[PDB]
Amino acid sequence: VNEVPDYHEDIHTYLREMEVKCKPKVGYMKKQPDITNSMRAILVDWLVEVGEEYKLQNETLHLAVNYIDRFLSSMSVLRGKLQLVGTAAMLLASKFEEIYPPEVAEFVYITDDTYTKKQVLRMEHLVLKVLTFDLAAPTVNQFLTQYFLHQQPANCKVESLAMFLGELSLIDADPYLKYLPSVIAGAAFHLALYTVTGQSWPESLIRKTGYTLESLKPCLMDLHQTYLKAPQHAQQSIREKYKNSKYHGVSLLNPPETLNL
Amino acid sequence: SMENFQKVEKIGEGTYGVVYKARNKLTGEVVALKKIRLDTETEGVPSTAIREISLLKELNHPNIVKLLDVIHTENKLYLVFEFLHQDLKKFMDASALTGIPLPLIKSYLFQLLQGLAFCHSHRVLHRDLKPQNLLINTEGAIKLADFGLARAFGVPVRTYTHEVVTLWYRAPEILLGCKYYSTAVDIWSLGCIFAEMVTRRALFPGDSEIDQLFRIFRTLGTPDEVVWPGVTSMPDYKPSFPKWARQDFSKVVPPLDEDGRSLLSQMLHYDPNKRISAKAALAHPFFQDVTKPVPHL
Ligand SMILES: N#CCNS(=O)(=O)c1ccc(Nc2ncc(Br)c(Nc3cccc(F)c3C(N)=O)n2)cc1
Repeated sequence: VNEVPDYHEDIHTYLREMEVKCKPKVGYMKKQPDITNSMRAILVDWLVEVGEEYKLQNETLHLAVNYIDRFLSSMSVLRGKLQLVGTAAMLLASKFEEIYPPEVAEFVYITDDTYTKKQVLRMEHLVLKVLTFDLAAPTVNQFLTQYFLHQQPANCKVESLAMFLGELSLIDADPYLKYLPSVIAGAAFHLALYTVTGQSWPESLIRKTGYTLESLKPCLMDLHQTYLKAPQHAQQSIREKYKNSKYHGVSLLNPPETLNL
Repeated sequence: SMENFQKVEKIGEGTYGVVYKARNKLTGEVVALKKIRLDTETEGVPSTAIREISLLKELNHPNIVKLLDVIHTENKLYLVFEFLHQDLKKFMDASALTGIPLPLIKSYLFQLLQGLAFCHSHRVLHRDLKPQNLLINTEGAIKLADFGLARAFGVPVRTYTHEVVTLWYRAPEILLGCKYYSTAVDIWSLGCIFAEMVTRRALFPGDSEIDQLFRIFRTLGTPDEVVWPGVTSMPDYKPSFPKWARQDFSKVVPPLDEDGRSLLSQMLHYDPNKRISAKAALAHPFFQDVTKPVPHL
């Protein structure tokens, strides 16, 4: 009942709707003059560092990334201000999701005093105006936590590796902005399942979501390439974060050579 | 848009900020505000307001207050809601001698259950259900209000804030310091309100945490491993708790019928796993003759 079943279905269905309305513009980085995908990846890696520094929830990081993507889809921002956005979002998510969010002074501190408290508060104001206060956005984590319940006997390694892949998907705007959060969650779940146990996307999840393995195939391919190239990726904070026993050190597992899809 | 409003009076103070009754000079629409003096060199936009606005933009339901607009200036923040005529606590007080007729109590509980079922189906916990947050109009409707303490939860829930519910309506699993808590708490609150609607006085008017626990025990019996598996292992549980016997509800809520007593017993169940859900409560035999009478302020 703490895995609330009586309203269970409805919630999932509702998320499948909401994730459509909160989707940012896929090619927004092509319209941004001063920033690139690599700069966004650096920002997300720093946000991972922040979340691990203040022991914040993964859902908070996912919400912050979603807010940043939705803000940059309609606002052109110079590079020297990018962090500020990424800060305010990380603040807002902290206020939305965390029980004890870090105070504004701490966020100003972790920027190494790059910005002032006034600037952070005003950027929070601006982000709230731009997003029309639609901060309850569905995340890959929210779908992963629901997909986890369908495991034949649950595995800690599978859960940790799926969460690891879900966080990895946040770094690369290309091509992961193409896919919906539910699709990314399904791809990560299937990849972890095949890596650890060799099992496949279960039938129960096909009935629940309507996604088939064929439908997930493109996201599976992209996420598999990302998983294979992860050690060589310029951003490495997620692998270091998932080295710890808190996630059973699944970051250093051997990825499968092929998926036999 | 904020020059377009005539403040008529102060209504009261809510979960946070001040609430005013005001009128729109151009459309004539009478509305209720919510003023939040933001600040600068402070924490900025409070999490309560953020949660309230973000969640109410999603919760469009007849039994949930409609949020019409948010007037966002750099100095203050104003929320604009449909104006309702009265809250449930003043209505109870005005009726503490005559009483609320059974059909009206049944209709109000039915509407509240519909609203809570909508909220739970939209992964929202209210966590502050009480008569002050239950608004009535002249047409017999009732609506949930003030989601400042509300928060959006997820499938298997994780640990949330503990210091959350008005004491008299706090579920036992919160008082015992349980790690995970869920929709059930809200149901519990309605249960109390339900009883508070019949007796016209608070069911468990505790003045401290231990007094609230002991009143709940004296009324429903001190829970053990049979009625509530795992109670003895909870962090704030003490085996030295006095062992009271369960009281027959015929004495707890006299004016209530058999079906109403069954519904109230299922709403006040100790085990949150066992406690009835709002969706299931809507199908209770108690509501087969449901109507929508007029309150007459
Ligand atoms: N005198 C006296 C005692 N109050 S009353 O019963 O006369 C009465 C209370 C409220 C209203 N109307 C109304 N319409 C929409 C909203 Br939104 C709203 N908000 C609140 C108002 C006051 C306190 C609150 F906590 C809230 C809240 N929970 O937000 N109030 C009318 C009469």
